[PDB]
Amino acid sequence: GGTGVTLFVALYDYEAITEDDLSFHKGEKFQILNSSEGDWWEARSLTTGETGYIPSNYVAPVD
Repeated sequence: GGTGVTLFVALYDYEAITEDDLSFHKGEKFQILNSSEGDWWEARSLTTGETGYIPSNYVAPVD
């Protein structure tokens, strides 16, 4: 299957409060690195290259 290769885009801005979490703008895209451990996914920003956690309800599949 093709589950892991789905890319996601932020629907909303988010401002992180800890160094391990990513800040992002609406419209920025992500590769998801780990999504098996709750509401927060580990992700790679396709805009900045930074990796960290993001609140998964802020993002949606790109298409």
